[PDB]
Amino acid sequence: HRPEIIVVDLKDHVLGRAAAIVAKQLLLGKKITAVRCEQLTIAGTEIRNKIKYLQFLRKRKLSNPKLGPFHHRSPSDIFLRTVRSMLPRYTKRGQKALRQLVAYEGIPTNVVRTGGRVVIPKAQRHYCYRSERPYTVLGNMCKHVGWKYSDVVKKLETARVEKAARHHKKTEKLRAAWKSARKEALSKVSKNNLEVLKKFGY
Amino acid sequence: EHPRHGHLGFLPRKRSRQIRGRVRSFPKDDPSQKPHLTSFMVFKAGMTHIVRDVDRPGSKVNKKEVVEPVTILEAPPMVVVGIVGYRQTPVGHKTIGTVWAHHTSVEFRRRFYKNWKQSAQLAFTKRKQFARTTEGRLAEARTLKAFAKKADIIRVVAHTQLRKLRNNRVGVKKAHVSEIQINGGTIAEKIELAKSLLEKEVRIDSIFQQSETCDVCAVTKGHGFTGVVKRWGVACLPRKTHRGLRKVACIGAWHPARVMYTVARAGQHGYHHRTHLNKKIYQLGRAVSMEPNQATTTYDLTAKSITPMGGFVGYGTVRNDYIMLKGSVAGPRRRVITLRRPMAPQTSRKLTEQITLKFIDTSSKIGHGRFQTKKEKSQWFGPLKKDRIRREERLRK
Amino acid sequence: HYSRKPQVSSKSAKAKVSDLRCHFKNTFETANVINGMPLRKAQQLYRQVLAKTRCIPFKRYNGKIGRTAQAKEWGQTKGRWPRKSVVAMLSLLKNAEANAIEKGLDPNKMVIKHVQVDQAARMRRRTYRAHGRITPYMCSPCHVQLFMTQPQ
RNA sequence: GGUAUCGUGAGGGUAGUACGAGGUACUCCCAUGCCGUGCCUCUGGUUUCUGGAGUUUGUCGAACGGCAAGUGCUCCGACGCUAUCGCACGGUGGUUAGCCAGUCCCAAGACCAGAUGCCCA
RNA sequence: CGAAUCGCCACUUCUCUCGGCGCCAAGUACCUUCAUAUUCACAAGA
RNA sequence: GUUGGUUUUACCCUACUUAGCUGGAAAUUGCGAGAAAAAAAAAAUUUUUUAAAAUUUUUUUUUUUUUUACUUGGUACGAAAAAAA
RNA sequence: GUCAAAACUUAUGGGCUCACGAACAAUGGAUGACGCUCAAGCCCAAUUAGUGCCCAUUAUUCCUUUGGUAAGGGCGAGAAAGUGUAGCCCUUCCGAUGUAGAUGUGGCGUGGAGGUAAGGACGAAGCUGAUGGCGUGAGCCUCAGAUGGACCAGCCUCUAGUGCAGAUCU
RNA sequence: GCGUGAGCGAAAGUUUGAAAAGCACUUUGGAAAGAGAGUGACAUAGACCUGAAGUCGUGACAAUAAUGGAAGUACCUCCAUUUCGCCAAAACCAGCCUCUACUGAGCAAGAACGAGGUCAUGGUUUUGGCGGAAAUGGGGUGCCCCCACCCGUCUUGAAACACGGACCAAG
Ligand SMILES: [Mg+2]
Ligand SMILES: [Mg+2]
Ligand SMILES: [Mg+2]
Ligand SMILES: [Mg+2]
Ligand SMILES: [Mg+2]
Ligand SMILES: [Mg+2]
Ligand SMILES: [Mg+2]
Ligand SMILES: [Mg+2]
Ligand SMILES: [Mg+2]
Ligand SMILES: [Mg+2]
Ligand SMILES: [Mg+2]
Ligand SMILES: [Mg+2]
Ligand SMILES: [Mg+2]
Ligand SMILES: [Mg+2]
Repeated sequence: HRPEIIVVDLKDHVLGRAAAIVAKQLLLGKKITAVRCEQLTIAGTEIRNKIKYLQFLRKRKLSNPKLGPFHHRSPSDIFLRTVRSMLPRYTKRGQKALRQLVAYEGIPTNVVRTGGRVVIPKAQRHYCYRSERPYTVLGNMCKHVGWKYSDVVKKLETARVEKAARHHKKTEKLRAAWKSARKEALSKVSKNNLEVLKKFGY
Repeated sequence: EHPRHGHLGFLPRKRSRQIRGRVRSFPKDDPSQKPHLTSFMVFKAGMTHIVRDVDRPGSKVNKKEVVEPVTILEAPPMVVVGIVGYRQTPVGHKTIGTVWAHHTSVEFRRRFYKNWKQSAQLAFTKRKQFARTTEGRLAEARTLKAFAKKADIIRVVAHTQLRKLRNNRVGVKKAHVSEIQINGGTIAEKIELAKSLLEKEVRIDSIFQQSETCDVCAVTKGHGFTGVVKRWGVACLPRKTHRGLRKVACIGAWHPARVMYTVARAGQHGYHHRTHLNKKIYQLGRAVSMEPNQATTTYDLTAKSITPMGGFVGYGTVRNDYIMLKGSVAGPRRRVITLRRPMAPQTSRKLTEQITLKFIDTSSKIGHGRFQTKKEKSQWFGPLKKDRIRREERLRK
Repeated sequence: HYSRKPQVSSKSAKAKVSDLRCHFKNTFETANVINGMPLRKAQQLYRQVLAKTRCIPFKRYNGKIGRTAQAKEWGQTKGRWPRKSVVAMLSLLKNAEANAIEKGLDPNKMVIKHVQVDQAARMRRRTYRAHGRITPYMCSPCHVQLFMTQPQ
């Protein structure tokens, strides 16, 4: 059994727009599973954004940092904090919605090969940034800010890709069959249907 | 204004959650190296001093004998009893699994109990009967495939042999188990060292060698709810002070309107974990039965033993292999102190120095002890009344 | 009388000690331990707690009471060993096994079913404090009542 | 589900510093100061081992042995505690001295589907 | 233990810059069961 | 200008400092189901090896008990027999 | 844009902008937060595009109340010539906040009295109350006591030592 | 009772019951007391009418800054009423609301047809659902979302780091 999760693929999405759209859907009950939070982008040079983060990291309770604001450095933990800042995080409605979100760096093997991955066109980088303006890929800035697993994830991302690609041509004979099988299906007994398929573009 | 009283990176100053002094971080793996173990549990015995000829260009002591204190650390061989693999994850290392040795010394299985001898003593009983079966042999076989595949870290699970320690004061009979990382070559190389070594003893002399340094980690000696003057080193107040002298007079200000984590306060001092660095190994020492003339240096030929005349106070004879390393070691006598391979660069002119001892000391600790030898004490006093009241009895028999 | 009537009059023994002159707070603790216990294991807990072999788990009337390792038995760190209150409890449990015996009931099958130490009317006495003051001292004697059915 | 064991390490803490001499004007050395983390072999201090001795007055009839003097007092005194008054130690990598990471310290309320042992009426 | 949930799939479930099917006959031939569950009412079914 | 001239209370709350205990993943509830898991098994993606014969019996393998190498007292492999798969 | 209702980030609008930007030196930290950068910024204009939406104790409208020393009609159970009640009935209209303060009240409630009417050992007062019911409300009433044990509510008139969270009140 | 004194100066209802009939006797306890038994109409009338609050103990139960408001919902209701009517849904009518002209393609511009919505609008039933229970209402407890600065006070200004404020009863 799996619940109606939708695994948003967060690569090359604007951090705060994707965080804003996702933060809304969690309220509307969607059980999202962000992945590739390493790949979230931010406007500006990395230096703009490291300094923004290092001004964040600069904030701690002097009395006892131990209980102070916590400066998570995982791009995913950074995306969860970004997305909990956009939902009623103290009411249970929002504390609940935040637990319905599961960020991951990369795309983890439990979440791969589970179903198609969604995308947020309103949060696409090309949709948002002016293309020639500089941009900060998120897992890249946070590598410089303390995240230690930036290369662990890239080694993993390399593996799922080389693996997914091997399976994409393991199945090339198969997909090629249905393409051929389906094209010759039109030639089959579906006669009057062949005209109802021509209309509508099938 | 003066500097702060105390290091804030050693904080909270709380009781350690263990006592075995487990290594916090092993020195970084170097593939170029051949595989080796990175640490070794040892029991602090006591201290002595040694004479040595420093031969260090520069200083006023080059070519001159210097008396270094040394800690003696009895080191009965540890036994490997299982391998452990770690796989790197974006969230951090996960154990892949462990392969336990086909057999386990009871001292080890004592460790899984609070009352072994009133227990059914079933620990590793299913493993013993299952690792035997081909079903469980193939399962053990698969774990090693997972190591050779998914692992980044191979670690032996070794333990101390307290049975072999024969110390009368270290009351434990539960073995001191601990993973000991295998830095070395390729993971198959580490697995191979790991499994050939999977039920064998492991002497320190293999892990360490003389003049090389070792990081030590042991919980430091416990002092209970120590006061702020002993805990932090703050100045005690002038006699005329009312409420009491031994206090920080000002534990805060108006704002921030609360005591900060940085002001010193009474509480636990001692019995904290510590990793102290760069302790030179003045000698590995073989067990007294095997190599009786311990502490007999090239320049001090009398047959002798690393243990003082009264034995080590509170500990007694070092019946086993002993590491003898320069200076203090954290922890009370007879505490178990893990000591790893150095994590420092160790290319220092000092650290690389070969250490040829000129005189291990063996005088009594207890009193001043002006004799190096029980034979030499008798050679001073000669016969005395205990003997005449002994010698006479022998003649009558 | 009793806050709770026994389920089966013939099968239970009742016992009580009004204006018991032991501290309420200590007796409150001491009697509540017993509330579900079989009488023999409750005779026992007291004989053992009277030996400092086990403790009465103080629960509500902790206060800045000291930690003991004999309280692990009861799920908490604080525990305590009233003697004046443990003896009064044995002495009230003797009262019921006596009451239980006369009913033809068997005391060693009998189970404590209801313990209830109400706080009794208090006795005044006087302090004599610093600058000419006279604050109260007051004992807080307890009303303990209980019954103990045996299972049918 | 218990119990137990080994670990993970998000997060948080975080520290080394200065001076001098040498060597040749960087490197490289060698000491020290401060700081810090310990430790107690040595050396010093500490004695309620009132240990051993000496000793004063009272006292036990006396010697012996004590005893009282709130530890009578003086000498020596182990264990232990402790002193920069002794001693050992104080490590890197990446980015723009900083800074971050590490080493170092606490570390699952960071709820670790990490591993593992045992039993699961 | 009665539950809320109401598409699935190794044709999406790779990467980097109209996925297939399913929707009442395993199929385009309507063979063929459906009532009274009596015009909404949580789908009374998964 | 000079001189003399009672400095009280925490045992509360929080901060903090150590020190414990116990719960908890619908953060105590729902059964409201998401794993940084895997997607016949192991070894060198494909091939070969691991109960068989008519539920019970037989055979094989492993472990425990009895009669050299490990730091050297106590555990391992040796043997032989019995039990379990 | 999210928090946050609404542009599920609208425009089939214009410019400008790379680093800040969004009416009235010292505990770490504030466009409100996040975050935003072909803006989620600024100036301008817009409203589905050369063929808007969201939120008031506001407005309008509807229901109800109350007030009007406001406007009229009327006189199966009711129809009272009425300031005010459980309002004589119906209709329409306008008003409604409010400290100090003023006033009204067939307004509430208390001890007592003149009356009236009635109740009570088949249980008065008192007290208890997931006892409901009624009243805008002060409150009243009923139920139930596995409460009590002997007094007493209604109504009109009279009376007052008459209503209490707060006085460092006793 | 207080004060050397002059003087100050309480609290206290024996209101158990009709009557003492004031709990004999048994039983445990050293006792106090307890368990039975007995008296009485009642002893939760026991030396005591009533028997409040607050406080506490206990059982059971719901549960997880406080309180609080609004609205629901979950569960419970020793409550009320009603039904043997209650919940619904659709329709009809009314109401109500929404959705040419000029100009040189534009407006400063006017209706119409048609359709929709709606009872927290009025009147017309219809049709089904439910019926020891159902049903509406109330009450209780929890939750959810939302709203919500401790009151009294003097003061221009109080949530104030301004004063008074532990609880309750009688006054
Ligand atoms: Mg003073
Ligand atoms: Mg010594
Ligand atoms: Mg105390
Ligand atoms: Mg205490
Ligand atoms: Mg006096
Ligand atoms: Mg259904
Ligand atoms: Mg749970
Ligand atoms: Mg919105
Ligand atoms: Mg008004
Ligand atoms: Mg009066
Ligand atoms: Mg109530
Ligand atoms: Mg008055
Ligand atoms: Mg009474
Ligand atoms: Mg003023």
